Amino acid sequence: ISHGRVFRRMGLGPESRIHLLRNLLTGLVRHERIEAPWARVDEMRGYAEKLIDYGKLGDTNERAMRMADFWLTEKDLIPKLFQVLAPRYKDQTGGYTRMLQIPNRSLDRAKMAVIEYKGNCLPPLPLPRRDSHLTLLNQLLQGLRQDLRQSQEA
Amino acid sequence: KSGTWWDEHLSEENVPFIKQLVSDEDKAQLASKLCPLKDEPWPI
Amino acid sequence: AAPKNRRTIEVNRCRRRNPQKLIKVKNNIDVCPECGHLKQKHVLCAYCYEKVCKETAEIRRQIGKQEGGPFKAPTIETVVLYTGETPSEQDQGKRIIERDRKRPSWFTQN
Amino acid sequence: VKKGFRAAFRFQKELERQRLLRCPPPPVRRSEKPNWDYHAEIQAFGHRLQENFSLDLLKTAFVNSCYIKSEEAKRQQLGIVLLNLKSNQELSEQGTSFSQTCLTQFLEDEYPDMPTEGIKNLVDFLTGEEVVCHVARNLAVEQLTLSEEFPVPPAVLQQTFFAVIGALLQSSGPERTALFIRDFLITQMTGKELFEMWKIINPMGLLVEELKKRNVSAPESRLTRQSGGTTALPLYFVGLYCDKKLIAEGPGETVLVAEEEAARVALRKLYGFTENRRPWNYSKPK
Amino acid sequence: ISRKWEKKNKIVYPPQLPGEPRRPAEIYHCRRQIKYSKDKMWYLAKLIRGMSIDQALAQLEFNDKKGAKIIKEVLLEAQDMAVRDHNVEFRSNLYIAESTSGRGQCLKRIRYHGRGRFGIMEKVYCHYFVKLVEGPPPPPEPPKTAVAHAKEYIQQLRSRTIVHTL
Amino acid sequence: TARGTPSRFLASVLHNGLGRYVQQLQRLSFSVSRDGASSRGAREFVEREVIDFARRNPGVVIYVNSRPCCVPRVVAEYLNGAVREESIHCKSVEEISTLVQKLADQSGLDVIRIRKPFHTDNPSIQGQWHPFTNKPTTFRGLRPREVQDP
Amino acid sequence: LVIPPEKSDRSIHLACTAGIFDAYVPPEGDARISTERMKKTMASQVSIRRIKDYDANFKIKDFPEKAKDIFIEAHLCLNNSDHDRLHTLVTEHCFPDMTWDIKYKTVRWSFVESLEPSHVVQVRCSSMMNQGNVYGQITVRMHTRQTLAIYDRFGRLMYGQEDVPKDVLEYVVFEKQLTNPYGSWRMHTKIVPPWAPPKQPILKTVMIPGPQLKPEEEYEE
Amino acid sequence: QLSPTELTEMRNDLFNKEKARQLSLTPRTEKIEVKHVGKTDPGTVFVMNKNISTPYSCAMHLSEWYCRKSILALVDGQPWDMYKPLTKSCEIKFLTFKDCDPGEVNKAYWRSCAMMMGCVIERAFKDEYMVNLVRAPEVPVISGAFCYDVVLDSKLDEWMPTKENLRSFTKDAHALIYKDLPFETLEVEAKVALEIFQHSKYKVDFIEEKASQNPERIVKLHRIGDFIDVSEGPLIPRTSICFQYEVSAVHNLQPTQPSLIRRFQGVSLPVHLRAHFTIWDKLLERSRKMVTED
Ligand SMILES: [Mg+2]
Ligand SMILES: [Mg+2]
Ligand SMILES: [Zn+2]
Repeated sequence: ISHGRVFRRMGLGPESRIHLLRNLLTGLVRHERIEAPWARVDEMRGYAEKLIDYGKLGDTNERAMRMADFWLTEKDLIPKLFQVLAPRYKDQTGGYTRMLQIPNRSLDRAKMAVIEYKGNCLPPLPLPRRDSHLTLLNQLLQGLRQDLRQSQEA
Repeated sequence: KSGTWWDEHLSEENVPFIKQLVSDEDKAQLASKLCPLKDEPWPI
Repeated sequence: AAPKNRRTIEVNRCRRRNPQKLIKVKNNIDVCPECGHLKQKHVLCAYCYEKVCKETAEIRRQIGKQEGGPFKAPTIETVVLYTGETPSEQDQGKRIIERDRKRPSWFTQN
Repeated sequence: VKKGFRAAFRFQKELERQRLLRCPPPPVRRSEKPNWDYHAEIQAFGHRLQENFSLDLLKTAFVNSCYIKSEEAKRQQLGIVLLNLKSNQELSEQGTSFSQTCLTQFLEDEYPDMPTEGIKNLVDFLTGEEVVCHVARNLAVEQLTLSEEFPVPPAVLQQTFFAVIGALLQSSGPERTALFIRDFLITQMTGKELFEMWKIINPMGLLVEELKKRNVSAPESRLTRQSGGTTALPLYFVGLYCDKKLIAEGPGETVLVAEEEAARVALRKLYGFTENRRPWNYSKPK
Repeated sequence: ISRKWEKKNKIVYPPQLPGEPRRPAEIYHCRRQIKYSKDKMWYLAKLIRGMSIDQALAQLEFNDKKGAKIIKEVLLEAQDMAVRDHNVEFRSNLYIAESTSGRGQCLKRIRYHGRGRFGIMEKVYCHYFVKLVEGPPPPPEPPKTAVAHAKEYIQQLRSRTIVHTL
Repeated sequence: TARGTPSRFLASVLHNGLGRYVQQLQRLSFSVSRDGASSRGAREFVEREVIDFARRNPGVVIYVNSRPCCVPRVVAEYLNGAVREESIHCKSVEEISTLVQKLADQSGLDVIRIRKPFHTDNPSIQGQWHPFTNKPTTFRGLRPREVQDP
Repeated sequence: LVIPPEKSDRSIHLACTAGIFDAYVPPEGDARISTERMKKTMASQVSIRRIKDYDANFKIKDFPEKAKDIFIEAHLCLNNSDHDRLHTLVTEHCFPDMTWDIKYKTVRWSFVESLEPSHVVQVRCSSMMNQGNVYGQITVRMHTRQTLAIYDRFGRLMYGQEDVPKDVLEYVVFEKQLTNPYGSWRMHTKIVPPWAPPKQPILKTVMIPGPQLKPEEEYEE
Repeated sequence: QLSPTELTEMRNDLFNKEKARQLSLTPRTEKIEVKHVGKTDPGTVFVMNKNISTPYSCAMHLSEWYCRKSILALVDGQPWDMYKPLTKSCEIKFLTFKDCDPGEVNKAYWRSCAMMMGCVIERAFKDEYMVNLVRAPEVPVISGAFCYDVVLDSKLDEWMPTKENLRSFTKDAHALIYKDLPFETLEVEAKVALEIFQHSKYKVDFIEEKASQNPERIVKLHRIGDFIDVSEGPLIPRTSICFQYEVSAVHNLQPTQPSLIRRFQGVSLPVHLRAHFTIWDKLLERSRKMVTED
């Protein structure tokens, strides 16, 4: 039974799980886009979002600095978190990362995902785009919308 | 032959419109049943 | 516990060729509009994703040359500028990674 | 490797049987195969049938026009008259006419109540390609037939068969030939039903006209028996009554089918082709 | 060993007559000595039977089994060979007429067990055979309907004779 | 066994014997070695027996072919197209006569299981039985427990 | 396979050359007609002499009739795949070009009529003792009506028509081995003029694939 | 005049005759070079047969995906039916329902659905009553329903179709879809078209207008099964493209004094863009309202 168990069992135990996730998060902050098994990226995505919130507290917040010191194994990245990543999302309250499934890994056919911090300088991923508003179905609905708005104003 | 779902082919503009449209009809349908005794009830 | 009798090919065919054991047909394969190669509806196109990765790798090698060592991450934002382009007003104060090629069409300047 | 030769030879024979079975060879004329003497085969043909054929006429009966035209084409191709071979066209016409008139006489005497349309259909069935070719093939007519194409076309085989009847007519006369037609063509009606040979449509319509000719009231259809009316396997017996007297009764899976079958039963009784009618008399004429 | 499958692309038929129907092109291709199990390969060969060349290629491109890549490789070179050497007009107008795997020449190796005991391990190889026929894929058989059963049942009732008598 | 072999119904060739009897044996082909010992009985059959057998059966064309052979054979062909090859290897002249006479009397149909020891196209003269054959009819054909004129 | 074993006394005995000694370029508009002239003729006369040297009883006038016979019989071997007889009528340079592409195809070719008599346009000889062998090539011009219908492996009409004859103007080159005591005259190759009209179209439609570009690469017109 | 069944046999014979004539003009098998100018498969050249090979044949050279997704062809920048033979060396592009701007594809599907309505309406009424096909008005897709103007018999001047009758028309349209009939096209001169549609006055007037617009006075003819009609532009390849198809309402146009023109209306979605049951019902409601072409 595992009702309401929100965390996955990975690595060699609870500690190794954190270390596994910490290495993925450290790589993400440096490179701003990484690929890894889908489940591991999905688990780490929660930490990657909260790290920005700690970065927004500022480098003068001792609690935020201790959190960043633990989760960033490369100390040159701690200035980046507080002075590059956190200011970039100053005007957002969430959704700092985007996660997309990519083709299965060649060797072991593992389900794979790419995760990146939005607003990076890297070439954009081929994001999935919705059908154009000019398609047959969307034009039929646009007419239905126009009609309803006209009937309400009357 | 490929499976489809309701908002598969809907564009960014039509997804909010459809959600609002169907939601309002549900609310209107439920509110219309609040007077059972005034709508030809069966013998009590 | 060992097998008491040999299992016949008739029995084995019923087990091996059962519909559960067969490979299921996939109905979520579609053509990629950008490149024309096949893709799954919920997965990124392999051909397009590889193209993006190749350019991402080239830019990352350039970033390495500018950093010139470990533990040298910048404290300012970065902008990739291709041949024939100069920094914009919004690109001031950002590390400029110069790429010796023409800007890819799919890569839009911002 | 084992010593010996017999086992290998025996296996070679079987390997040739399997090779042949996998790839059956195209059929060829019996004349092209070994052990064939046309003159001897022609003589045995008549003796089997207990008929004193004229070897001159019998040989001509087998010669067809297609074989003559092709034989000449081969002569021209080889740059080689001596091919003044008479075809069986004349003999075929004589035999065909005699057979039709002879069969019409046999059938009219046996079943005096069958109209001309019925008797014509029976004669057309007995002289048809299917019936005639079946009889001809089982009498070695195809083996002795000289044709351009093998297997012999059905129309060519039918023509050759009637040529043999013509040859018998000139050789032995009509009485001897009448027995031949009785023994090999009339016999083909042994177990076959009237309407299996005479294909008709709308039997009820034909019955109504016949009863009018006989000055009998129109037949009234009535349900004599019934079972499983509401099921997927009904049984209906529909009886036709003329002046409230049963003339025929027929079963069927539906009332319409049973009614139509009853009309056929009424027609069979009217014409004398009942299943239990007197069998044909094949005894030697007195 | 036998190599009859490669000799079937060398059969020259005689010129067709003016009134005969156009004969579909048939292309036989195979790959020999694949380091993969024939039992596992059978499932992939079973998948694409009767499929169009394009549908089979799509199914194999998104399969996780190792045999899928090999079969896709064989199908592509067979498709190219059909148009290049067998006078097939449209490369897409092809369907899988036959696809099956065969046993290859295998090697034996020792597998070690405890207590000084051993087993004999087989390094398995397999063949893959494919036949491509020109034309659209044949339609699947419609499920036997209730009308067909009822017609068949009544047919068996009607062929029923009185047994062991005249 | 019956289940492992084919079968047929008793039948004739072109209703043989109905109007007239026609011998079905149509051709006989012998192959007798001049010097082979196995063909000794076949040579003795060709010297005194084959000529008298042909006189009695003028409808059968017999082909005697003398050629080197280790196994002498006789091939019988019938009007219906059946071909039968029978060995006469090392058989006596009396044994060969019996075999040849047996071939002369056969119809050429397959010597396989015959389902019934009799055949007829008119099994019934009074009407084949059906469930209503011996059932009495009822006034107005009323069914059991059926109310009339309601 | 390019060279046999090294330091071997035995060598490969070639019976033909791989190309034409001096390619004869036909005058433009020769199909329409259907100082330098002497210089070319003198070169032909010189070469003809060395041809009559090894074979005294040689006549240039008789060759165009013989050339047509070799040409017709060589093409007739393609109809029945009589390769054994073909090697005697064609050289080892011509044999691959004639038969390689029709190995699994049915060729129905026929000769109808000869519009214009054959004319020996050029006669030339090889450099003396290339490897102890001397060759003589006689270019001939043929204007004849031919019928060709090629079928594919499955007996389906692939090219041409089986009953419509069309005009063919082609300059067939022959070659003989003079030194060989058993050498003969054999079809060697064909000259295709640049101005020659394009061949009749094929029956089936064709697609020419564009560049297969890897992800990093981009399509440039 | 000719009976309805004989009228189709005459029109089909004339249509077939003109088709055979245009095919004979082709000298043997002339070859054209068609360059692919699409974003995918760039640079592909097709060496096709003039006046025989259609855009569909070019898609067949590429893959089955092109054949299934291509609804319309863009030949030298002009919309081109998938089954219309190519006449010259040109550039070709393939259009789908899901393109960034599928305006042209929408019109083709939108025109084809109207033509399928005309087919069922002509063959739905009893032989007693006369059905006179008028035209297929060009109404924008955003209007919510495609319309087809028809003139019915004087006897049916007070008759309005019932809901079961509207459902009867829909079942006939779906039968046309199940048959999977191709849209055969023919570009003929006004004279040929006028002969085919001589018995119908409205078509003659309509045919004359289209011929006048073009200097060469060639009119575009289309046929599905045994139904021939005149069109405004290129159509879709086959009727099997339609998945959801229903005729919604029949309106009586005004003024009714000269003649009572009845506007039959419907709405449909292809297989590629099929809508959900709930969403489809909302579209049927708007389709039942009268549309006024502008
Ligand atoms: Mg684990
Ligand atoms: Mg040990
Ligand atoms: Zn892509």
